[PDB]
Amino acid sequence: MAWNNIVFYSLGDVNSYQGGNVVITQRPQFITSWRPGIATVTWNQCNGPEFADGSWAYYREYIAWVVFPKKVMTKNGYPLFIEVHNKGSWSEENTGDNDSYFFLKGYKWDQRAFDTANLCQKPGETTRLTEKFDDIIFKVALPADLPLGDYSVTIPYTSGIQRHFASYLGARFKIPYNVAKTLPRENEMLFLFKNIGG
Ligand SMILES: COc1ccc(O[C@@H]2O[C@H](CO)[C@H](O[C@H]3O[C@H](CO)[C@H](O)[C@H](O)[C@H]3O)[C@H](O)[C@H]2O)cc1
Repeated sequence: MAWNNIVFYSLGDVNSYQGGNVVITQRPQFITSWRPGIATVTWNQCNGPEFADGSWAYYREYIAWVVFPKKVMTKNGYPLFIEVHNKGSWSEENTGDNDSYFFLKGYKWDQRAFDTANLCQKPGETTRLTEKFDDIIFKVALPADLPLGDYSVTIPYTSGIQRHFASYLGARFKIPYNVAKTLPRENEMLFLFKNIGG
C-alpha cells in the first residue's frame, strides 16, 4: 500500500535586534534571519518504512515554515502589534488567522531519492538543517498609552522544515495551520527599544 511519512524539524536559534530610541508614532523594524543549524523533531505523522538503506526509491517534498505572532505582550502588560514589512519570496498563507502569521516555502517536491536516510525521526531526535532561506522584516506598532522607558521584548516563534517522504511520485502534504501554530516556539527574537514618548 502507498505510504507517507512527514516530519517537522524545529530550529531553536536565539537572536536580538535593536530598535533604539523611538517616538510613539514610529513603526520600528526588526529583521528575522534564517540561520542553518541543528533542528529537533517536534512533530511527525508516519505510516511507511522507518528508513531507506540506499537501494530503493522514495520521493521527497520539503516545505520550510515560519509561524510568527501578530501581537506580543510586553512584561508590563501592553500589546505590541506586529506587521509584515518585507517577506521576500515567502508564501504568506492563512491570512485570516487573528493570532499568527504563516510563512511557507515549498522548495523540493517529487524528488526521487535512493540513499540511506531515516524516514521518520521521532520527537526529540535531531538533524542538521543546511538550508538557508530569506530574511523576513517586521515592523511594530506601539499603543499610544505605552509607558515611557526601556523595552526588551522576547518574541518566541516557530521555524523549521517539514520533510515529507512518500512511496510515489506526486505526493503532497501540508501540516494543518492549526497544528503548525501549536508547535513549540523554539526560536526567540529579543527586540530592544526605548519609548521616548510622543
Ligand atoms: C509537476 O508540476 C508541478 C507544478 C506546480 C508545482 O508547484 C509547486 O508545488 C510544491 C509542492 O510541494 C510547492 O508548493 C508548496 O509550497 C507552497 C509555498 O511555497 C504552497 O504552500 C503550496 O500550497 C505547497 O504545496 C511549490 O512551492 C510549488 O511551486 C509542483 C509541480
